[PDB]
Amino acid sequence: QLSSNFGAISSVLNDILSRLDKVEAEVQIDRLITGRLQSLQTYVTQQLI
Amino acid sequence: QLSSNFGAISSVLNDILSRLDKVEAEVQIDRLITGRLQSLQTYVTQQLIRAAEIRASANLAATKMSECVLGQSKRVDFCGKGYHLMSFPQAAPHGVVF
Amino acid sequence: GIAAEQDRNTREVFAQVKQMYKTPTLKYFGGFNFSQILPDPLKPTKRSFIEDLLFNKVTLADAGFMKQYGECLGDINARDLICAQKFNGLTVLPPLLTDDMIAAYTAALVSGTATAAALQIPFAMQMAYRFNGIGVTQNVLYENQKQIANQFNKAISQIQESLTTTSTALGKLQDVVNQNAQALNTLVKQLSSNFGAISSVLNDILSRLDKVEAEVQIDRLITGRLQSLQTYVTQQLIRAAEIRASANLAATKMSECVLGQSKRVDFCGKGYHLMSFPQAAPHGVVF
Amino acid sequence: YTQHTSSMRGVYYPDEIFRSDTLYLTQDLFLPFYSNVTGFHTINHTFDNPVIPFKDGIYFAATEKSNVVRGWVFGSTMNNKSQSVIIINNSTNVVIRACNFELCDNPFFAVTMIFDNAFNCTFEYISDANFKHLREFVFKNKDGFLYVYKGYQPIDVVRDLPSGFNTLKPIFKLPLGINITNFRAILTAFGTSAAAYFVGYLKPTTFMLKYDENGTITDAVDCSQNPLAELKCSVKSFEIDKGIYQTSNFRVVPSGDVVRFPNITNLCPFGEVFNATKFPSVYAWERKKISNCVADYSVLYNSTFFSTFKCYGVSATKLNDLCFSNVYADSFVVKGDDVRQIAPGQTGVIADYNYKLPDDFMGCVLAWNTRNIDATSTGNYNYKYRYLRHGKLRPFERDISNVPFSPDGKPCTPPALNCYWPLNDYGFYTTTGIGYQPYRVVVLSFELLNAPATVCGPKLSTDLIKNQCVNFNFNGLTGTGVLTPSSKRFQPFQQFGRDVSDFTDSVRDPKTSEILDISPCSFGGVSVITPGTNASSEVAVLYQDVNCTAWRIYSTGNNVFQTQAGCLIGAEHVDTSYECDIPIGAGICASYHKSIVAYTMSLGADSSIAYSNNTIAIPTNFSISITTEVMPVSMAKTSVDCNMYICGDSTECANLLLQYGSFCTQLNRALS
Amino acid sequence: NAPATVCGPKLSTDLIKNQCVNFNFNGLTGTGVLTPSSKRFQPFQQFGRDVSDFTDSVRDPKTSEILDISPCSFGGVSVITPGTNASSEVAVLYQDVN
Amino acid sequence: TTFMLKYDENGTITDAVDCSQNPLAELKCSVKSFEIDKGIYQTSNFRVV
Amino acid sequence: DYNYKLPDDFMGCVLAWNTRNIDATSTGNYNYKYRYLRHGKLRPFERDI
Ligand SMILES: *[C@@H]1O[C@H](CO)[C@@H](O[C@@H]2O[C@H](CO)[C@@H](O)[C@H](O)[C@H]2NC(C)=O)[C@H](O)[C@H]1NC(C)=O
Ligand SMILES: *[C@@H]1O[C@H](CO)[C@@H](O[C@@H]2O[C@H](CO)[C@@H](O)[C@H](O)[C@H]2NC(C)=O)[C@H](O)[C@H]1NC(C)=O
Ligand SMILES: CCCCC/C=C\C/C=C\CCCCCCCC(=O)O
Ligand SMILES: *[C@@H]1O[C@H](CO)[C@@H](O)[C@H](O)[C@H]1NC(C)=O
Ligand SMILES: *[C@@H]1O[C@H](CO)[C@@H](O)[C@H](O)[C@H]1NC(C)=O
Ligand SMILES: *[C@@H]1O[C@H](CO)[C@@H](O)[C@H](O)[C@H]1NC(C)=O
Ligand SMILES: *[C@@H]1O[C@H](CO)[C@@H](O)[C@H](O)[C@H]1NC(C)=O
Ligand SMILES: *[C@@H]1O[C@H](CO)[C@@H](O)[C@H](O)[C@H]1NC(C)=O
Ligand SMILES: *[C@@H]1O[C@H](CO)[C@@H](O)[C@H](O)[C@H]1NC(C)=O
Ligand SMILES: *[C@@H]1O[C@H](CO)[C@@H](O)[C@H](O)[C@H]1NC(C)=O
Ligand SMILES: *[C@@H]1O[C@H](CO)[C@@H](O)[C@H](O)[C@H]1NC(C)=O
Ligand SMILES: *[C@@H]1O[C@H](CO)[C@@H](O)[C@H](O)[C@H]1NC(C)=O
Ligand SMILES: *[C@@H]1O[C@H](CO)[C@@H](O)[C@H](O)[C@H]1NC(C)=O
Ligand SMILES: *[C@@H]1O[C@H](CO)[C@@H](O)[C@H](O)[C@H]1NC(C)=O
Repeated sequence: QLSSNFGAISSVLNDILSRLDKVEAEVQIDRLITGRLQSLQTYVTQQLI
Repeated sequence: QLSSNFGAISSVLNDILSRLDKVEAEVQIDRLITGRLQSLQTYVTQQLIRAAEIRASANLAATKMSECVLGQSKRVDFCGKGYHLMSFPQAAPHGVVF
Repeated sequence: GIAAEQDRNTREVFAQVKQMYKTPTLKYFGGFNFSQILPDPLKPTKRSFIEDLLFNKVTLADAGFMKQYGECLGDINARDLICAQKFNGLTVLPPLLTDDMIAAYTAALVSGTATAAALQIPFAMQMAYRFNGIGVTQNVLYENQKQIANQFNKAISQIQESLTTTSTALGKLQDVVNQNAQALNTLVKQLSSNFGAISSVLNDILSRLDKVEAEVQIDRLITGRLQSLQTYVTQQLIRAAEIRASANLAATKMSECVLGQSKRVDFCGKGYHLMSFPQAAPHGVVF
Repeated sequence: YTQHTSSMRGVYYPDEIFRSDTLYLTQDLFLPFYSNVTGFHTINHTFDNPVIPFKDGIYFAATEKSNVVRGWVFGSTMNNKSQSVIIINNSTNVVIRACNFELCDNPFFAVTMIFDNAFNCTFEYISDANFKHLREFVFKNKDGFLYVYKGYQPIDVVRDLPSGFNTLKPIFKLPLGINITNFRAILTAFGTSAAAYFVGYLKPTTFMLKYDENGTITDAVDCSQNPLAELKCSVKSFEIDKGIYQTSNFRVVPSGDVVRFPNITNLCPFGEVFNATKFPSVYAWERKKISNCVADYSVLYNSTFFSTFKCYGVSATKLNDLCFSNVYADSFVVKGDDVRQIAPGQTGVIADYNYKLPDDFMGCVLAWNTRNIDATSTGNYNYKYRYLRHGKLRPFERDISNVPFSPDGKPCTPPALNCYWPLNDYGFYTTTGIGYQPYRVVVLSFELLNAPATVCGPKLSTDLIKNQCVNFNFNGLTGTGVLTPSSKRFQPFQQFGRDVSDFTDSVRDPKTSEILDISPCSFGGVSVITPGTNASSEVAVLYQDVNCTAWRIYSTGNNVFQTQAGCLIGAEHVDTSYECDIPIGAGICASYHKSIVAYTMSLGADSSIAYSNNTIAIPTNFSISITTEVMPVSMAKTSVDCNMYICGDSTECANLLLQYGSFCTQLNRALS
Repeated sequence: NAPATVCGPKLSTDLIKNQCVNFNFNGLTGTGVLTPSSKRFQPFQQFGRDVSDFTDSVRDPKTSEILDISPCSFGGVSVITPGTNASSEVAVLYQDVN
Repeated sequence: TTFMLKYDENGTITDAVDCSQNPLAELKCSVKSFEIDKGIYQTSNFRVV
Repeated sequence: DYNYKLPDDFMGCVLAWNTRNIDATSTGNYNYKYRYLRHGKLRPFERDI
């Protein structure tokens, strides 16, 4: 699930940081942070059940 | 829940696609995808918890079939209040009656 | 749904006895001293002496479920955790059954055990009947009645001292209290987190941004804060299912260990089971 | 000026969409249920026609016969100094005109005297050529449009507004664009006949509307009428079962306003900054501090105009309500084509080597053309910029060196190979193109709502109100809460306090430097006890955090007493115990015996067992008993097609789902 | 959102009923099956929507007839296989077909 | 169309699956495997273009 | 602030073109006016004459 875009232009962090500046990268990286956090929470909930 | 906006301009996909081009539309459609996927995930989580409760009830129903219906039980209050003699099962919708 | 289930759990454990029995006024049956497990008429307290020790061992977050507006305002200096939860919309509801009512149920259960449809029988002929279920002969108890009673009275005492000191036995009851408090305090701390927005303070955003720009940032905060509530609810549902299983097993032991003699191995104690007595504890029960 | 009640009047169709057999919830300007409405009666005895305020829209109804009421006039000053709009039915057709009217004190029709003259006209519309009539209208003025709704009902009521429910329909949408705050009625005289009309005011509210199977609105529920009404809107149903329900916490609305700004009296030096005789070169840019002053900048509307204006960390419509700290101004000159480089994230000679903004910049950028002063017909060469450098500049740094440049270090003497002077001249001319014409630029920077401030916009302060819920504005920070004195101690460089939640719970008063605490106004849990709507409409309300022997309760009808669960209002207290029909809590229960009654719960039947050391009881009889036990075994099996729930039959949306990851495989594995 | 009298340059066609098609009614596009309806629109109404906010009714601009709109995809499907190793053939079960 | 490509150990594409060919092909693409175990599986709802 | 204001949620388009040839004269044209003094600000799509 680390290969999935979450509304960002790219799923690879290094690609985004290579060609975007700090402000424009901060928009895209936030989209990836929210999506990957959601993946972790789903895994934990399944483990509890 | 399909009628709720998730930060987008509209909840109707045909309305967005009619008056917004590909780049502008992609911004709104992604917002709706995130919200609608979240709705599905919440439904699945509730179903799993509900199924766990039913499974526990099913296991107890199988135990009483073996001990109350196919034999005489000495456990107090397991197969009724008084002193148990025998039991008869009867089928019901999504359940069983003893 | 969870709140309604909590009342149902308590009812199925303690409300098995249909008819309430008055507390005997002698507390000494055939050499067995039943004082310390029944209410003391001389002492005002409605609960027993053993139940007094259990309630002291468990620290409780809140005594009364009422917190007036004036009190939180008058004590702004202290960073009270309960006032903080209340000011963000989190509430705790009181249980249906009062602590005194539960103590009444356990008092009747012990009284019925010690005097018995009732079918009353002396506490001596009853213990002789129990020895038959074990496999021993009745004459064994009559010939050795005095020492058996002495061993019973000393055993009751050995339990009294253990609770007087600090014991880990009530650790499980303590755990339930701490889990509930931590979850509520985690929600209050999660209001400080930015969810991709410029700031986590709504008053700051509305002060310096117009309506159209404000909606962009406010939408982010709403999405993140709804997820916090959903995660808390899902955790509560999983905890409730665990408590329910524990409640179901407790009710089984009440029927089989307290209202009869159980021949199941290790179900009502390690040795050969004779009888059991229940005692009320905070959010639990002790056998 | 008699007072009446509008039971359920004033519902209208919200939008143009068609709905059927549904319940729809919307927020808009509605007339609340059971709201006060004034009565105006026109008869030969009395002829009522005063000026009533508009106040965000009105509800207007007329119970009359023989066509007494004819129309209205809407305006602001109601004289020939402002625009007014007249809607009248002159017995031949409906005429709408909005002009500068010379309004008459007594406007009426004769069985006409409305205005004297009319000029500076904008809109005009003409239509094709025991009371027994009720006519209802709703008026609202939004975005320059005057909306009109209409309904009709036959009545027989003698002299009062009938109760009931009726839905209005839109008939007009007038593009008038006039400022409306007053209106007056136009009534005909015969003396006068028997007629009357009523007026009510609209407020924002959330309504739940019921559409029948033909698309008609047959009923509605106002969510703010009472606790039972709020429960219906949350459950989204017109019926409620028996039991106890948890509603929202106890709410309080502010009843005041507090504005606190520091003492300033001097206008900011707009003239000395924007109109200074000399500005420096871009490479040697200068910086200046702004002392305590008032930032009005509306005086600039007379003289100074800017071709560029862009604010970054604040909205342009909020500048007049804020206070600013650590204000600095930068001045320099560039050519027209270089202005675009004065912005965060830009590249070029100006951004690289002369002047750079930070990525997280806060402030505004201003520029205006100055060719008439900074350019000469012979040519002006006093302005310079740097175009050679080793490396790029950091934000808000300057370099004023003039050391000769040679690529890759290796210092050089000016007259040598690969040796250059790092500065160039602009050379502004009178006849050159605008792309090469000079421009003056001013950059302002500051922080907001974090530290003491000495520069503020034009606003008027007020006295402090303590121990009361109010709207407050402290140096630009606004909110709602209660103010009380604090024992906290602030250091001189501290202005605001915050808690772990990051809520702002403390502030130093600017004028008096007194520390104050800020707390919310809503607090306390509530719940509603009902026996079921089908059984009754009366309910009892439990307050968990009130001690009713300044009570925080919505209303005290009767039967107020204190229980172990809280303050209960609306239930009779009985001494006998019963089987706890409805569980309230803390050993208290409620039932419907016809009023709601609250009683202590019984534990069970009581008896005494006699103990004897020589007696025993043995049964001599027996009976056979049969009992039933019910248990769930299985539940329904379901499946989901995620591509149909999401994106429906849309193709491009389906393509976006594929690019989104679409973790639908694990959803189906769980369900299977 | 409402009746419109100002329109872009575009050629109209004939109504096609009881068949899945791509439609465009006064600028609103989509896919579905068009059938006559019994709903009665008031004069100021042009579109209709259901609880999910899906667009399910429309008045024809030319003939003023009320038409119902429904999607094209419907029905459950499952696939039975004996394992790709054993065989490549399969059977298909249609739940909603008689 | 949507295709599922198979890369071998040298980086060469040796096989493929067309998810629109038939119900069995669609099942392979959803689970992302060239092998299927015996049983009955739920697939997408009947589609009309 | 004082002459012409658009609403926040505005739907439409804005057009402008240069008409110096017709609206300007060598002597100077003084037929066009604008307000620069007012008590308060205008509401969207409202005029003051
Ligand atoms: C601050 O001044 C120092 C002193 O020259 C600069 O350091 C030089 O930077 C250039 C450009 O990268 C190098 O070619 C030199 O070798 C550096 N000299 C030394 C002694 O380190 C530094 O770049 C200046 N800072 C900025 C932001 O321009
Ligand atoms: C609509 O007109 C009214 C009356 O002309 C305006 O109310 C005046 O507002 C000014 C500025 O605040 C006050 O000084 C006057 O005292 C007000 N008049 C009265 C009678 O109270 C109102 O501001 C206008 N609305 C708009 C949007 O311009
Ligand atoms: C020397 C005074 C400098 C101004 C004081 C500093 C900050 C004031 C607060 C916000 C900036 C006001 C913008 C003024 C320009 C208005 C432009 C216009 O007319 O549209
Ligand atoms: C029973 O126990 C109590 C408490 O230890 C004691 O006070 C009492 O004396 C005992 N009974 C008798 C008969 O001594
Ligand atoms: C309004 O009427 C008065 C009274 O005749 C007149 O003096 C004044 O000039 C009028 N105003 C305008 C703007 O015409
Ligand atoms: C009503 O007004 C219209 C339009 O001004 C006019 O033509 C007509 O004669 C008027 N009728 C009466 C009765 O005044
Ligand atoms: C308003 O009327 C006056 C004469 O009374 C005239 O001079 C002026 O031009 C008019 N203004 C408008 C905007 O019509
Ligand atoms: C809907 O309209 C039909 C036809 O006029 C009528 O028979 C029916 O009563 C109407 N429904 C309601 C609820 O009035
Ligand atoms: C506006 O500027 C003009 C021209 O300098 C001047 O006559 C007038 O008094 C100014 N108005 C104000 C309010 O300063
Ligand atoms: C501002 O004015 C008030 C009263 O006019 C005064 O008490 C206060 O001290 C003043 N502020 C300062 C900083 O002196
Ligand atoms: C309510 O007030 C009364 C009288 O002041 C007091 O006796 C009682 O204890 C109070 N109840 C609570 C819960 O504080
Ligand atoms: C039990 O009582 C009933 C009551 O009449 C009687 O008919 C029956 O014979 C009794 N049973 C025995 C075993 O005596
Ligand atoms: C549009 O034209 C068609 C055929 O020319 C006609 O049948 C239809 O009635 C016209 N539209 C209206 C609204 O009359
Ligand atoms: C990969 O390349 C090597 C090099 O010749 C070859 O031996 C091997 O067979 C290749 N792999 C396959 C699957 O053919």
